[PDB]
Amino acid sequence: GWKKFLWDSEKKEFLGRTGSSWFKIFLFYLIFYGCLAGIFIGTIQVLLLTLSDFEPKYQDRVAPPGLSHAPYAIKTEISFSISNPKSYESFVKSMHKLMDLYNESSQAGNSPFEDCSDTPADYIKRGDLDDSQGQKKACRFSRMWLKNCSGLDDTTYGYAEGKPCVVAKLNRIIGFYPKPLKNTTDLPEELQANYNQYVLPLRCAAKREEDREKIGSIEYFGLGGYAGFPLQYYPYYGKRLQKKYLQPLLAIQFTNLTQNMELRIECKVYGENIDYSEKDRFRGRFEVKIEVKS
Amino acid sequence: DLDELKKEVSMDDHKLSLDELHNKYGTDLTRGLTNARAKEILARDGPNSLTPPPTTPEWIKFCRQLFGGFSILLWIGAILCFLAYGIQAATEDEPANDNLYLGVVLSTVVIVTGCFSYYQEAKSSRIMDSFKNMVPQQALVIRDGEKSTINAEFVVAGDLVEVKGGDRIPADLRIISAHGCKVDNSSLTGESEPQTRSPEFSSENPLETRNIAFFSTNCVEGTARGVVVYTGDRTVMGRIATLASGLEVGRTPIAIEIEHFIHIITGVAVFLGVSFFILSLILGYSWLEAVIFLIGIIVANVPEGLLATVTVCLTLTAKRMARKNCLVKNLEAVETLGSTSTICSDKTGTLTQNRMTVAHMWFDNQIHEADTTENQSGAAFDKTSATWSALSRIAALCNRAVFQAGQDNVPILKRSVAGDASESALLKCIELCCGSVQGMRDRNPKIVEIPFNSTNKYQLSIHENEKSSESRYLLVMKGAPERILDRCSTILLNGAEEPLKEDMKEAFQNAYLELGGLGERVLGFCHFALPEDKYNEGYPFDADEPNFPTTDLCFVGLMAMIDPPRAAVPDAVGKCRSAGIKVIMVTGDHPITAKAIAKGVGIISEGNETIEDIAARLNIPIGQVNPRDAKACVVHGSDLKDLSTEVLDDILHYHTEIVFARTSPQQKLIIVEGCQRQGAIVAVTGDGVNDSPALKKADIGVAMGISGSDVSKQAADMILLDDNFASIVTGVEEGRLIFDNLKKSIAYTLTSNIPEITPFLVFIIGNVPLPLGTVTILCIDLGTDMVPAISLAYEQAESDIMKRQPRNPKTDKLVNERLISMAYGQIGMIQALGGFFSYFVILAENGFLPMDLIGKRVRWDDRWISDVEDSFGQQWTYEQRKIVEFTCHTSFFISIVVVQWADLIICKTRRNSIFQQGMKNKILIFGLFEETALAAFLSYCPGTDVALRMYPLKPSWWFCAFPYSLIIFLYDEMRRFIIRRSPGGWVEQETYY
Ligand SMILES: C=C(/C=C\C[C@@H](O)[C@@H](O)[C@H](O)C/C=C/C=C\[C@@H](O)C[C@@H]1O[C@H](C[C@@H](O)[C@H](O)C[C@H]2O[C@H]([C@H](O)[C@H](O)CC[C@H](O)/C=C/[C@H](C)[C@@H](O)C[C@]3(O)O[C@H](C[C@@H](O)CCCCCCC[C@@]45C[C@@H](C)C[C@@](C)(O4)[C@@H](C[C@@H](C)CCCCC[C@@H](O)[C@H](O)[C@H](O)[C@@H](O)[C@H](O)[C@H]4O[C@H](C[C@H](O)[C@H](O)/C(C)=C/[C@H](O)C[C@@H](C)[C@H](O)C(=O)N/C=C/C(=O)NCCCO)[C@H](O)[C@@H](O)[C@@H]4O)O5)[C@H](O)[C@@H](O)[C@H]3O)C[C@@H](O)[C@@H]2O)[C@@H](O)[C@H](O)[C@H]1O)CC[C@H](O)[C@@H](O)[C@H](O)[C@H](C)C[C@H]1O[C@H](/C=C\[C@@H](O)[C@H](O)C[C@@H]2C[C@@H]3C[C@H](O2)[C@@H](CC[C@H]2O[C@H](CN)C[C@H]2O)O3)[C@@H](O)[C@H](O)[C@H]1O
Ligand SMILES: *[C@@H]1O[C@H](CO[C@@H]2O[C@@H](C)[C@@H](O)[C@@H](O)[C@@H]2O)[C@@H](O[C@@H]2O[C@H](CO)[C@@H](O[C@@H]3O[C@H](CO[C@H]4O[C@H](CO)[C@@H](O)[C@H](O)[C@@H]4O)[C@@H](O)[C@H](O[C@H]4O[C@H](CO)[C@@H](O)[C@H](O)[C@@H]4O)[C@@H]3O)[C@H](O)[C@H]2NC(C)=O)[C@H](O)[C@H]1NC(C)=O
Ligand SMILES: CCCCCCCC/C=C\CCCCCCCC(=O)OC[C@H](COP(=O)(O)OCC[N+](C)(C)C)OC(=O)CCCCCCC/C=C\CCCCCCCC
Ligand SMILES: CCCCCCCC/C=C\CCCCCCCC(=O)OC[C@H](COP(=O)(O)OCC[N+](C)(C)C)OC(=O)CCCCCCC/C=C\CCCCCCCC
Ligand SMILES: CCCCCCCC/C=C\CCCCCCCC(=O)OC[C@H](COP(=O)(O)OCC[N+](C)(C)C)OC(=O)CCCCCCC/C=C\CCCCCCCC
Ligand SMILES: CCCCCCCC/C=C\CCCCCCCC(=O)OC[C@H](COP(=O)(O)OCC[N+](C)(C)C)OC(=O)CCCCCCC/C=C\CCCCCCCC
Ligand SMILES: CCCCCCCC/C=C\CCCCCCCC(=O)OC[C@H](COP(=O)(O)OCC[N+](C)(C)C)OC(=O)CCCCCCC/C=C\CCCCCCCC
Ligand SMILES: CCCCCCCC/C=C\CCCCCCCC(=O)OC[C@H](COP(=O)(O)OCC[N+](C)(C)C)OC(=O)CCCCCCC/C=C\CCCCCCCC
Ligand SMILES: *[C@@H]1O[C@H](CO)[C@@H](O[C@@H]2O[C@H](CO)[C@@H](O)[C@H](O)[C@H]2NC(C)=O)[C@H](O)[C@H]1NC(C)=O
Ligand SMILES: CC(C)CCC[C@@H](C)[C@H]1CC[C@H]2[C@@H]3CC=C4C[C@@H](O)CC[C@]4(C)[C@H]3CC[C@]12C
Ligand SMILES: [Mg+2]
Ligand SMILES: [Mg+2]
Repeated sequence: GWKKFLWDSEKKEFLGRTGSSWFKIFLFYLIFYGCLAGIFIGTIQVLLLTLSDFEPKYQDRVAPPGLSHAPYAIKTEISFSISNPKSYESFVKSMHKLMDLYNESSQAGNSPFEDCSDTPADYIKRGDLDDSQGQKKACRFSRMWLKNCSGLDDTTYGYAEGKPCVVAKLNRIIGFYPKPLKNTTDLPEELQANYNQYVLPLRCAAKREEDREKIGSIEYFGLGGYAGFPLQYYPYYGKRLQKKYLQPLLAIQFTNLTQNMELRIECKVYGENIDYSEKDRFRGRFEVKIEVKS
Repeated sequence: DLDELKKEVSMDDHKLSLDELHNKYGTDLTRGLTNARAKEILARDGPNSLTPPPTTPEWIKFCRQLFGGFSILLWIGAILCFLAYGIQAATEDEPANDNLYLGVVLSTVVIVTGCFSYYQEAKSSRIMDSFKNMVPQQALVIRDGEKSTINAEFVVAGDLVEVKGGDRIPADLRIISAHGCKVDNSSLTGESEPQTRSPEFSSENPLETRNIAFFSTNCVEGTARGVVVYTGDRTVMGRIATLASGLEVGRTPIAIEIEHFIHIITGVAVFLGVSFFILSLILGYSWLEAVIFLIGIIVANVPEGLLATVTVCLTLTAKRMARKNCLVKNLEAVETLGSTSTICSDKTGTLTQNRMTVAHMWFDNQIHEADTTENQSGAAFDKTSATWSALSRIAALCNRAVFQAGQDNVPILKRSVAGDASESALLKCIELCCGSVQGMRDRNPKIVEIPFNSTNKYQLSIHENEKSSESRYLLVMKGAPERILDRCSTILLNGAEEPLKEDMKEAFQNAYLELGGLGERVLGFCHFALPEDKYNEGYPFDADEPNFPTTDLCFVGLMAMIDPPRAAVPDAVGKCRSAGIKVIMVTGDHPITAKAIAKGVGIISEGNETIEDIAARLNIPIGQVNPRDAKACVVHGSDLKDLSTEVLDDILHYHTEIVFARTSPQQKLIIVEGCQRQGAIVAVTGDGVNDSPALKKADIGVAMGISGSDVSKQAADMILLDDNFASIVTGVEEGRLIFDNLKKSIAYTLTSNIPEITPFLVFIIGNVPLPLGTVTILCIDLGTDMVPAISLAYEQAESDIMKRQPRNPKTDKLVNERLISMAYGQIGMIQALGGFFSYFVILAENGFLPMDLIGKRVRWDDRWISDVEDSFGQQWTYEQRKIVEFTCHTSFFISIVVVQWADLIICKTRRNSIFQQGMKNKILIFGLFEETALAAFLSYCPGTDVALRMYPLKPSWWFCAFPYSLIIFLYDEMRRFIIRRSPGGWVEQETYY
């Protein structure tokens, strides 16, 4: 049994069959699997032909847009000691990774970065979503616009003396036009002042009513000095038609933050085609837990 | 409980005297024992009652079923699942729950299967109890010289016991004085006729001597006395029942096929794991994560619906059997009949009816045959001659037995008749084709009768003649044909009378040897008209002197009789032989009768010959002929006692038609074992207590329901509540039919495996988002698959099943490599490719092309990356990409159902084509329809994305699996085509299950 089913020497069999059997079976499986592979490949090529290169066929799963942030906090918590320098390194490395893409050296020449209004403006349509007029042109976004959080003056960006910054960003969507709320009698309290139509407002607050007092002065930095995103950087034409495209950014400094205590800060964008979700805590708004323990 | 001392053949103290007997146990032959002494012994050794069986509680029989079949594979699966939930729970407060569900589900599949199998085994036990009836009985013992009737449980060894025709022998007695006493030794020894019990000794074998009465036997006619020699469990049938209880069950064939199935399934589990272990190490992973990967692949190779599907499969065939009155106590004993290849049967009570019936009749120099079948479905014997009428008058008058009061309801053959078995058989035949004997008897008043004499060897009587024109006297007499032949000189031919010349005397001799050679007992009937001139109507013929002419009578004709076989016995034996089943007769009856019944039922085909037959046909000694020229052999029990193991092997190896006669119960077991030592399945069919040890050791015991004993009924596995023998043929057919279907259902439930594990393998090796979730596999594993798999049992035959030879156990298994090559190798592969197609389509239509998916898993699963760029440059949050992955799981599950359509159709038939067999199975059609309705329901009901996580699909995605299905259908169709045109070719020895 044990030995014979492994190798007998009269019928010259190994495991059960002879050499010609193992060959017939191996050849059959090779031809069979080869045909299977060729069929799967053909059915995948016709799929590459069905879709378009400048536009995803379905855009219903990404609307409205989200709201991400740098730094990269795990569990949405930013906790660091003002003494130990090896505490906020994981944060700075991220912040830096994000801002390192807005370097002026990258934005140079006429293409594909054209100079746009230094003050918020309206939309800009560079035609349709075609290859007719080549690669489109995107507006330039300078680092310096963000005044105290730019890594150009205080590389750390604030984490060094108990005053952190948070660079907020709106998720890039193809053909998405941001629509801010109008001046009618119905509008939140906050939004009334500085109604710059061409600016999409972003405003942070405290999750709980108690924490209000423990949160100090939220100082927003942005294009034109407003707390929002200029409508001129829209819409987005997609990677293929707009490589080297930069999305606006908004810096937020949480000055006067109480020491040794977990503070829940919820930031929220406002606008018509903006809707929040009780399940996705990053759709339109975002939450951050800050605790500058020193 | 020494078995070797119980396996030995019975010994005794029969060859003794009445003085030696009374001197050994202590007892007055004329006064019996004293009451004080009787109680001293009653308390000294125990009541004369057999021990009750070893009982068992119901929670016990439920634990047995919980730790059985493959409930072990699943018990560990459950334990492992809850272990992972424990560790995952105490390690993090946010762990996935694919394990608390996977475990409660797995566990339910085991608890539910146990409840169903249980309910079945209890259903059969209740109907088994409603048959165990026990009306108390009491014996007649003589103590201090007085007769008293005491409970059967108070009889001891030594007292005097008297019996009377109609009562039961209480314990093993030693007859001391008898008065024409006869006993029925059919259940214990197997003797169809009543053996007379005489105080004298006759044979060295205790079962053959007449000076010993036995336990559970009954005294038919006469009265007798005797000293109790054996009492309680120490009796003959007590040692036999003790042997039955102290034997094993065996191991069913179906249980061995399932065990081999688990063997292969685990083989492939450790193979896929050690291989993906070396492969993962070749890719850069550490030893802890790689070890956990080997665990997940082994757990995926577990068919959970295979247990519930197999259980329901087996359960369906048992109901078809219960509709025709064939009840099985266990659940797997339903398949053993189909795999049987050697049926060992019993004669008395199983092959026969254990009741005497008039078989052949002689009259008008012509043999006439009568119907000897239970339901009277045959040929009449021409009731138009006057001779037959005179015969009816002779037998109906010269007979003293009468039906038992109150039988006006039962049929003419099954009613109770008080008297000998010969007068009863004659009374039944006359009452059958001559109407009411009670009026035939009152129509002619019996004047004087001279009872049967040991010297006269005849029974005669005179009665008045009902002829209103003839007031003479009629005289009738019956007896042995030789004695009656010496008392006649005329013959009633066609009505008229004729002389007894040697021509008809020789025709009578040949008729006597014809009915005698048939194993039947013949009797002669004659009558005569007494002259009213020499014996007027007033003269009284007192039974003292020669008042009737002994000679010069008128012989009318002979009347034979014998116990006939059951209606469907010859046809069933022929059907079994046609299917290649060796029929071997094993009975404890006289060989002269066993050989005749064997030739009459088909065991000894007409034409075959024994060594003695050849020696008789040639007129030479028996030691000269060669035993190889004899196909059939009659092995006597006395000779069987002195035979080696090899000799029995040669007896079964060289003789095709074997008949074991005069074999004791202990010997019956040796014969069954002699059949099994060589490699095959055995089915023993019996009824009495002598059959108890044979039914237990046989692969499957078949006990009679009405004519069977309680011990053999409790030790058997299948019961025939209607005592019909054709059920055996039905069983051997169903046993095969339900086998080929299990093959189909297993290949079906195994094909769906591959498309269930490949996604995870490409996930860990290729780094792509998870294609098939766990709650979806559960939905296919216990949803879609089941109804269809259950329906595959209702498939009819393809070719004649009652025409192929029995399956070889050492080579044709239930799950071979030819199946694995199909399910795991060819069909499952195509199904997996179709699933991966619908997947890529869903992700490409929303934005993730196939080039950007490789290498994304690490960031696709991060809960803190709210900006994942797709092939077009769009930014997707975490929950948004997860919704798409879930919709890909829903479409993957639907693709599985689509390919399962063609798999259920190619699994419907093994060889034949669909355009031949046909889609006449309504259950399969219902399975497909329900299988589709369930998938649509799980994908479009409000609230599934919160409970089960299945999102709605767009109508264009449901058509991504259709081409793969069509291809599966075309491939399997051409596969089944080359097998038909090319028998024995590559496609057959490579893909023919
Ligand atoms: C509960 C479960 C298990 C895990 C659950 C898990 O999740 C959770 O419970 C968590 O655990 C919770 C536990 C928490 C525990 C504690 C926490 O509370 C507490 C917290 O934990 C936190 C951490 C936590 O956050 C963590 O992160 C959690 C995660 O953990 C896992 C991590 O990833 C990872 O493990 C981290 C662990 C740790 O880091 C590991 C350390 C190492 C061990 C070790 O190194 C460390 C260290 O050294 O150990 C030392 C101790 C030593 O004595 C030990 C002795 C070492 C022995 C050495 C011999 C090795 C060995 C062994 C031989 C046999 C073979 C051999 C080859 O290797 C041979 C070779 C020799 C010669 C090698 C010799 C090397 C010597 C090495 C040693 O000496 C030491 O390393 C050395 O001493 C070191 O000190 C030293 O530094 C050394 O460094 C170097 C050494 C190297 O590094 C090393 O050697 C390397 C690299 C080896 C490499 O392999 C080599 C390669 C390169 C390669 O060779 C190579 O070159 N190839 C080159 C190829 C090449 O060129 N090719 C060129 C090509 C040219 O063509 C150096 O070289 C050396 O010299 C040097 O010496 O010898 C000592 O202590 C220290 O030293 C220590 O540091 C991962 C998880 O566990 C967990 O998430 C902490 O941060 C925190 O602080 C703490 O508080 C059950 C699982 C479930 O059942 C299952 O469902 C599961 O859930 C899924 C599977 C999940 C998956 O799927 C998910 C999604 C869905 C799933 O859920 C679905 O369910 C899937 C399902 C599954 C199935 C199927 C299907 O789908 C579905 C269907 C089923 C249903 O359907 C069915 C029907 N069909 C029915 C039903 O069944 O069910 C996914 O979401 C999942 O992600 C996914 O996974
Ligand atoms: C985008 O801009 C980044 C900053 O650009 C600088 O400022 C702008 C406004 C211009 O003036 C431009 O010309 C400037 O360079 C740019 O990153 C910068 O890259 C340089 C080159 O590697 C880095 O200089 C090196 O500094 C280290 C020590 O750095 C310390 O501070 C940083 C934070 O600033 C920490 O992250 C580090 O851990 C350290 O604590 C020096 O050790 C290193 O020495 C090398 O050079 C000296 C000569 O000076 C040689 O003797 C040595 O052998 C070494 O070769 C460099 O001096 C600079 O730190 C870095 N800035 C930041 C903030 O990280 C970035 O690369 C640009 N990206 C793109 C895509 O254009
Ligand atoms: C990300 C990638 C995805 C990966 C997915 C992988 C999915 C896995 C799919 C299939 C699993 C395959 C595992 C092997 C299955 C073999 C089946 C097997 O073991 O069944 C058992 C049979 C017994 O059958 P029986 O009942 O008739 O025995 C009767 C014996 N009596 C009667 C004498 C007692 O035993 C036998 O067949 C004998 C054993 C033969 C073993 C052959 C091993 C071949 C395995 C790999 C070959 C690879 C080579 C590749 C290179 C080719 C050259 C180019
Ligand atoms: C591009 C898409 C790819 C899809 C691939 C998957 C396909 C799988 C699904 C369906 C495949 C259908 C195959 C059709 C086969 C028809 C065969 C047939 O017709 O053979 C004729 C038989 C033979 O008769 P005979 O000569 O033996 O009779 C003797 C009568 N005597 C005895 C009286 C003389 O006749 C009979 O069987 C009797 C009549 C039976 C009539 C059956 C009609 C029902 C057929 C299919 C049901 C639909 C299932 C749909 C599932 C989707 C759910 C949403
Ligand atoms: C011959 C015999 C024929 C018999 C045929 C019988 C067929 C029976 C056919 C239909 C009955 C099915 C059960 C009905 C379930 C109704 C559930 C329902 O009406 O839910 C409505 C609400 C949804 O509300 P919303 O939109 O505001 O939620 C917003 C949630 N946000 C916003 C957080 C995402 O539900 C919720 O909230 C909570 C959802 C609760 C989940 C219940 C689903 C049950 C799960 C598995 C059982 C299915 C097993 C398959 C059985 C197959 C049998 C053939
Ligand atoms: C004969 C043919 C049979 C065909 C039937 C198909 C067989 C099915 C086989 C396996 C499927 C069972 C798997 C059980 C899954 C339970 C999932 C569960 O517990 O998820 C927990 C979720 C929590 O979700 P979250 O964290 O996102 O909530 C966030 C809420 N925030 C954010 C608003 C706070 O809670 C909820 O969904 C709340 C609603 C609870 C819904 C319970 C539904 C139970 C469904 C089936 C169990 C009964 C099946 C028995 C039939 C066996 C057939 C053999
Ligand atoms: C034995 C195997 C049986 C297999 C049966 C499979 C049945 C499949 C059932 C339905 C197919 C899916 C429905 C397709 C719907 C696509 C909708 C769509 O949006 O489509 C658009 C694309 C064209 O995009 P474009 O970029 O070129 O436009 C350029 C426009 N400009 C020039 C203005 C720039 O359309 C396309 O790709 C269309 C290309 C589709 C080619 C596949 C043909 C499939 C073959 C037969 C279908 C079954 C019908 C006959 C039934 C027989 C029953 C026995
Ligand atoms: C998306 C999924 C797509 C899947 C499509 C799959 C298509 C691939 C189908 C078949 C390709 C495999 C062909 C392999 C040919 C080499 C095999 C070989 O070397 O074989 C040698 C033998 C000759 O040796 P012997 O028997 O004389 O020696 C006796 C030796 N002793 C004793 C061992 C028996 O060959 C023979 O017997 C002849 C047997 C040849 C095998 C016929 C199998 C045909 C099966 C399917 C074709 C139908 C495709 C329909 C698709 C429609 C698409 C719409
Ligand atoms: C920043 O917060 C501090 C409190 O932490 C404010 O200063 C306090 O003002 C109260 C009077 O309202 C004094 O009693 C405390 O002594 C002050 N504390 C300190 C540390 O100065 C301060 O006004 C806040 N400034 C801003 C711009 O929000
Ligand atoms: C019935 C079976 C055997 C036919 C299988 C046909 C195979 C060989 C055919 C079907 C579709 C074909 C592919 C279709 C498109 C392309 C893209 C091109 O830039 C390179 C060749 C490539 C990749 C083809 C290679 C060959 C291919 C995979
Ligand atoms: Mg019997
Ligand atoms: Mg048994």
